[PDB]
Amino acid sequence: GGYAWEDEIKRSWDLVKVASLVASIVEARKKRTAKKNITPYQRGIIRSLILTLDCSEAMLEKDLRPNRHAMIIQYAIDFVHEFFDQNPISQMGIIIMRNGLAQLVSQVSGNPQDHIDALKSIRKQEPKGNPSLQNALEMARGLLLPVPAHCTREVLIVFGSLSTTDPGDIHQTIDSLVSEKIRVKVLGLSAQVAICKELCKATNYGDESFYKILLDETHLKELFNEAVTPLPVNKINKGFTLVKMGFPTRIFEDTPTFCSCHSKLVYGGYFCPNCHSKVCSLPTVCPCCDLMLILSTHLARSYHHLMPLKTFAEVPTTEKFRSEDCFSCQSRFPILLTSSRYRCEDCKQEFCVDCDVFIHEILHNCPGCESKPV
Amino acid sequence: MKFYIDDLPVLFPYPKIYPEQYNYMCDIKKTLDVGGNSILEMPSGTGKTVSLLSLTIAYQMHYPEHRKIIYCSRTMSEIEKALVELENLMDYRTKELGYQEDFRGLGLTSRKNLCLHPEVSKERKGTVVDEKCRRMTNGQAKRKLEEDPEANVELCEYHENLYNIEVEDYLPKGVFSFEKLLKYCEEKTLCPYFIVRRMISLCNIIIYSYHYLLDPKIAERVSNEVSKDSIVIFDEAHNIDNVCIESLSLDLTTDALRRATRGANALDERISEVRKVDSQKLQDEYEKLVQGLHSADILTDQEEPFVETPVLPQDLLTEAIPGNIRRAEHFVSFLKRLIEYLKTRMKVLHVISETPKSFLQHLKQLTFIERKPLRFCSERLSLLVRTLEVTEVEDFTALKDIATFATLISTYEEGFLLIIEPYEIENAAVPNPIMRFTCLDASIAIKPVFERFSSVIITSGTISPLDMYPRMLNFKTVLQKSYAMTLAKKSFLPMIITKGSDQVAISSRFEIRNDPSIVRNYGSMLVEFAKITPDGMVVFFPSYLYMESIVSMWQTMGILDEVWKHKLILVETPDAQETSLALETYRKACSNGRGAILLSVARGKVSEGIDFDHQYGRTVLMIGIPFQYTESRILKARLEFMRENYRIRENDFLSFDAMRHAAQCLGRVLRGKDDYGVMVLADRRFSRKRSQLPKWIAQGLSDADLNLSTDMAISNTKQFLRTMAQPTDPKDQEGVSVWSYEDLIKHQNSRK
Ligand code: SF4
Ligand SMILES: [Zn+2]
Ligand SMILES: [Zn+2]
Ligand SMILES: [Zn+2]
Ligand SMILES: [Zn+2]
Repeated sequence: GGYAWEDEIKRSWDLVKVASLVASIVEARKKRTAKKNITPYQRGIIRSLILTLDCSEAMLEKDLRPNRHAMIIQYAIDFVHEFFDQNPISQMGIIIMRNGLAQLVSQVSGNPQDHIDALKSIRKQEPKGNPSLQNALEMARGLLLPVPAHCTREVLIVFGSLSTTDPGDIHQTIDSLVSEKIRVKVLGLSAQVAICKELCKATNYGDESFYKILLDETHLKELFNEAVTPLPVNKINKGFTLVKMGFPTRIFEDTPTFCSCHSKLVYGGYFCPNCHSKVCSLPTVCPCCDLMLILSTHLARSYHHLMPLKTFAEVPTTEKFRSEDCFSCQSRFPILLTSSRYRCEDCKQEFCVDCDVFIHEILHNCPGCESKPV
Repeated sequence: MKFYIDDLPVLFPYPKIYPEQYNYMCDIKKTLDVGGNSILEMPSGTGKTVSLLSLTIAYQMHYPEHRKIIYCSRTMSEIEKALVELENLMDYRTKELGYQEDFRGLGLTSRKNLCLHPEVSKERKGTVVDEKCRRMTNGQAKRKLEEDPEANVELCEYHENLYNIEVEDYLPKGVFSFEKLLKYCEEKTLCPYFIVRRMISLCNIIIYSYHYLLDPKIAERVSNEVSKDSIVIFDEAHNIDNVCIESLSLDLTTDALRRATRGANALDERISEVRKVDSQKLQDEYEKLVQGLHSADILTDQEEPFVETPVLPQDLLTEAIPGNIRRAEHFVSFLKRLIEYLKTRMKVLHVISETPKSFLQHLKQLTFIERKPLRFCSERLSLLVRTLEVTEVEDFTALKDIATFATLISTYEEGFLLIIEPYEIENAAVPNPIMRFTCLDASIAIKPVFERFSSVIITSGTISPLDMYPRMLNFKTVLQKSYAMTLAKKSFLPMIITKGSDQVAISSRFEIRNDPSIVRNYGSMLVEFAKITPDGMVVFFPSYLYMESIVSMWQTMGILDEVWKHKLILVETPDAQETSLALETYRKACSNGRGAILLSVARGKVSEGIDFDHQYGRTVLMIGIPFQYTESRILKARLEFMRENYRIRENDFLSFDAMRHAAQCLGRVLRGKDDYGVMVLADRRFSRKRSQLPKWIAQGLSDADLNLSTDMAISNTKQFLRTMAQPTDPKDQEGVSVWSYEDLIKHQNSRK
């Protein structure tokens, strides 16, 4: 019955004792394979999202620095800034779950600043109580009722608890959501929840990829970011129509004038082309004729979602190459036996690794393709 | 899919197939072709029932023999599950083959589960249901009605309506589950109980429980209808020894003997009343008895004996009645003095263990009852009761136990033992003597099955070790093997906790059940796991008494209050209906996301067939090894018998008996390879029992998890649950854990 002391000494120093360039590429080659599958899927550019955040006792855990509540709210502020930047003509609503009740903190509106203020205020209150998905879903269902049929009704839920207390039958609410064509995305924190999986599956035409559980703080930012892009529409769900909106013309007046939206004096504003009323900022629904007012820039922000740039396929080192320098940035390609050239099939022009990421992430037009004359 | 074996085309009802199922199916076919018995153990996470039905049903439909299939389960709930799986296959086969082939599949259960009579189906016990149904279907009412229409005796419309149609037209071709069978019979006013029983001989596959195959009381009638060359499947047979033992066991109490005397006096009074007015019936029965006819000859096929045969059919004497009990009055006197002898033997002051031979000798001394008349006691009583017009048999019910005791004790002498204890319950103010007739050898009840049938398949999810079962039950197997599931990513996390967060050893030993340190450690473990378990958490206790005591202590200590915050508490109860209601509520809470925790007994009704797949079962908390009660006369005698005969050590069998129940509960949480859960065995004694677990469970149990703590186990559970929630990469499992049709063909080509 001897103890571990008498056996031997650990001898930690014994543990430690004293192609690579190809490895760095094959990983790049494999990663390009994942993104090679890109098709012009139809997407609903006009969105109506109801952001539901969990603020309960389970959100007081110390898993995420400093705590789940602070980080989720902190990421929520980031989400609003990114969402409206890439979805200018969409609207957002914010709900929170506290004391087994759903609390409205932001009405559906197209003004990003209003949502930011509400989120910042929520950052102070200490979360407590039990969550209630049914209360949140019912409130989200009501908030999305006064929305046009051409918009995409979506609900993003950040769930942190493993249990839910509801006053009624959750399955009935799930059935109502499907009838109302609302789409629900759930970002869990700890583990899968049976009701959440059913909600995400039955509500998304059986797809099970809309219920995501993070594995670290780095992944959580990726999960939040992925929700900014518009969600592809289902084939059998047809709501095609024409929406009447106008393009106002900016003015520059010498004296201040009252705004028809806030009844506040503002120097400059955009004049509606249907009733001549002035609005401080865009894009917003005109306060008089209920006609959406937007600029041409807002529409152009969503063209890349309808005509995605086809992926760039690697070029094997067996074949010869056209030029020693990048077409767009003329960055000399290191010789390294492997190649770093990325070619666009449409124009067959070599691109460096740096541009390829930039062209497909910041820009949305291939420099070579535009230069090429038909 | 539709793949090919050496010469047998089999239609699988799914587009994909696991590697284990194909290997399992291949082995079963070889056993059937070569003939003999086999013991196949397959993980619970892989479809077993579908694989068995697919191959076996394909086997009969192709080969010229067209051998029938006999499926044996342990509970009625499993019968419905198999039938639903059975319906799935035939529906797929019908769609693929373009026609509904001639196939009949029915389940067999008691009247209580198949009685549609508005007044007879509202009983709380099956014995009363059988008596009432027999009264309306024995034929006495029909004969009396024919002679005199004015007779007030009633009939059963469901039973009567069957006579109009032929047996072959009772049900349409196909498979009829219990849910479907009741609906079809209700719409046409027919009796499902009589439909199935008269239709067993015409069923390609017949499904019933082990009691209908091992218990001689109900096995003889069903066994006579099934074929002799049929395929026999034993599903979930890891506790078949218990079923065999209880088939030939009996318990007698002072109340039973007291009630028996009342019945005996009533029979004597009834005989006198019949003698005065109608003596011809007695003479007619006596004349037939003198000739040498037995219950089979006199009784019509429509009626059944009052006392079910308690011994195997092969052990029944074929000679005439000895003569001492030939007449009604003489038999009553013979029956009465037998009861008196039993009563005086219950006045002992110490436990007495005696063999049947010694009991008979003492009986032959104090009184003058020989062995041979006792063997005919049950047979003679049924004839007497039949001829006495006993329409109400409430008083004579107690005499059935006495008749059973006489036949059992006078028939078997080896492998049986009689225990007389002055204290049925040691914690009682007044002694309550009890007499127990016990069967020690479990192979006696199963011996006829292994000889009558050529091929038998023994399959289960946690049948290990496979060598013990041939040792315990006297049979030999052509092949016995256990499969290891080829899962790409681990789906079940088996762990063993030997101490609490305080590092104090934890055990469920009965003598320290009321221990503040042990109770608190288990309660903290229960609370901590409920914090992280998403949907469902099942907890199994070694015994109901331990659960009752420990739960009460938790309530006083306030531990239950913390659990109530995160999950609803459902507790198994002695009442079967209440426990069933708890299961429905437990499942409802898991489905709706409220979260629930179920407290049950490892050797209870929940563990013997109820499965917690997917959300219902995510964490299994085994509180201690489910050891039996060591200080039990029944168990000690059985242990000695096995040690002397089969050379099985008492400790080894006790460990084997407890581990099989623990593993049984562990395997009720995985259905497919996408199901996941955490299995924690909370006892210091599980640490050295890793080799005793099923192979597929031992493989998943890592060395670092042999002895963990509550805090350490919780950390692993949190990490494991988080990992299992991530989207699985399809390429990691395309052809290593799940096979398509092309992948299966590759396997066949490579092997060949
Ligand atoms: S014949 Fe059938 S329905 Fe009628 S009492 Fe008997 S079991 Fe019940
Ligand atoms: Zn304004
Ligand atoms: Zn306007
Ligand atoms: Zn470049
Ligand atoms: Zn290009």
